[PDB]
Amino acid sequence: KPNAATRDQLNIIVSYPPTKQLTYEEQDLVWKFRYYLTNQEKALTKFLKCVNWDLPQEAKQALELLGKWKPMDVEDSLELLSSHYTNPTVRRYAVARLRQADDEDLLMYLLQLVQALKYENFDDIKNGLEPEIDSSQIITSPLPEQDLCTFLISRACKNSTLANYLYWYVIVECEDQDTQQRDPKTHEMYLNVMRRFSQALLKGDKSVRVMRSLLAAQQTFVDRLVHLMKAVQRESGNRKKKNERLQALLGDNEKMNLSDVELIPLPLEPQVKIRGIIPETATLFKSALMPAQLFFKTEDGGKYPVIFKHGDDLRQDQLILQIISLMDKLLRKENLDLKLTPYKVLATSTKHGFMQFIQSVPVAEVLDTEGSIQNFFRKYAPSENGPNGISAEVMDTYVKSCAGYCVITYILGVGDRHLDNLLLTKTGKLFHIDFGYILGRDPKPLPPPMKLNKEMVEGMGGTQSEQYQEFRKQCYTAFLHLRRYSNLILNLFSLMVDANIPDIALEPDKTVKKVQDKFRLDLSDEEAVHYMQSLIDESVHALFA
Ligand SMILES: CC(C)[C@@H]1CNC(=O)c2cc(-c3ccnc(NC(=O)C4CC4)c3)nn21
Ligand code: NA
Ligand code: NA
Ligand code: NA
Repeated sequence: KPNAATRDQLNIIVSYPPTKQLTYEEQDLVWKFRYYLTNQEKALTKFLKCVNWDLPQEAKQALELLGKWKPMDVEDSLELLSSHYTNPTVRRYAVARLRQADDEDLLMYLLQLVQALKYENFDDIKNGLEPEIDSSQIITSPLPEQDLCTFLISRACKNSTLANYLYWYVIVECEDQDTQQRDPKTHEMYLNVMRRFSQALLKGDKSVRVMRSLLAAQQTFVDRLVHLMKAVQRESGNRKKKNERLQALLGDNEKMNLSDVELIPLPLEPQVKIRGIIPETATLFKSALMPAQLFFKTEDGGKYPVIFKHGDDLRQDQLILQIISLMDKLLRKENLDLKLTPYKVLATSTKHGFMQFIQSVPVAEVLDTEGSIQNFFRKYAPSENGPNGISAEVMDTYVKSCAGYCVITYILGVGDRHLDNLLLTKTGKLFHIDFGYILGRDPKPLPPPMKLNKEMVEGMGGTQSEQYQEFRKQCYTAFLHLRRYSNLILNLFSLMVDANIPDIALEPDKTVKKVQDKFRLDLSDEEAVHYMQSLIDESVHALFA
């Protein structure tokens, strides 16, 4: 029905990011050719955005069109679960489309889906109970029935990994005392989700009932570890005495039940089943907050070191590591493995939680003990035939992880980057830790948008090396890949705006735009490549000037 000119304009509208507000003219255009648009699954979110849900005649027709639309993709369904959708039929449609995801993808979204329960009908949850262009770089830069609660519990009953995270994510929401004080009905809702969850597990078959007892075992274990950390952190004396107390309490299994337990899924990574904590290798970090390093004995004879923080809110780190995990999985789906280190983070309360400990050396220590990253690589991965006398595999891994983290920390606006938050493995993996400053916040004024340093660049042989050329190519390639998933990434951030995460809570209404602006969606792919190269070029020039 539309001509080539309106079809061109409709294509622009359907192309918009999920964040873009349609003008009155665009809404009218979308609504007029709604029947024409039923063929385009990507047009459905735009159409639903044109509906005045508070006008009954309009809602009725929008729901008829909803039933006739080419079904929308999983990633678009996340937009229908935000606070901007109340219509029960729309929200059920979202779950029906979300349900086509496999559990691997669902797990990538689950932190946000647990936030989205805030936007569901709280009575239904309760009732279920039983109560620009650089010419010289053109040629060198070629282009490459159920509601949400019922649904999540249903999938969790069938998948112990999903059940693990659903349990702990909900526990943390229940313990959020800001939510308790300021939004008591939301606190009640999360309690009811947990009661619904427990009730469903108790009704299941033999292994589903065992899942309930394993979550209880984990909760009890974590409670004991918290009791231990309180005892250690209040112990009289100095650090020697505190470490001795830490190890003595861990060694007293009859008292504390932390060093010799029947196999329990590790909350941090429930695929890993643990036999207890090794008493003799546990110590406190020197940090004044006294987190502990703890080595878990695993089912298969391994050791899994963690950081257990007590007295500290891990939720911002948890979100950032969950998003880095997602970005890594999206890049890998595009067959780009940049050797990233999305270490696990799991809050077990609003004031304690786990991080996966990655063996590595802080770059500041690399420099102080070996003088440079290349000297470090030459010491631990020598290769006579390799670049600068370093193993080609290690250098490749370094260039790739450098590019991946440059692009990812740029998108996430990570600040407070110093050489003790940058870690390096002897296999060449560079990675970032400690995400207390995100979305453009920095402890110093005028943080640069791009977080590079001379040491990284010298590590890849300087700006004229082959490795540096490959670094730049990996940067703009990862950038183009992540732009292609900007709808999904932005939809997930939109679900976090009411989370009590410090750097989001500061300006919830501006949070998603802080991320969107970094993708430069106003730029074509070709323009975006030159933008990213100007970013790197300007950053590196400043380092050496
Ligand atoms: C005092 C800490 C809690 C420190 C500060 N805040 C953090 O959030 C954090 C994350 C990590 C971390 C995560 C994964 N792996 C490592 N690995 C290493 O530290 C090896 C170099 C020795 C560190 N550390 N921190
Ligand atoms: Na299903
Ligand atoms: Na230990
Ligand atoms: Na895609």
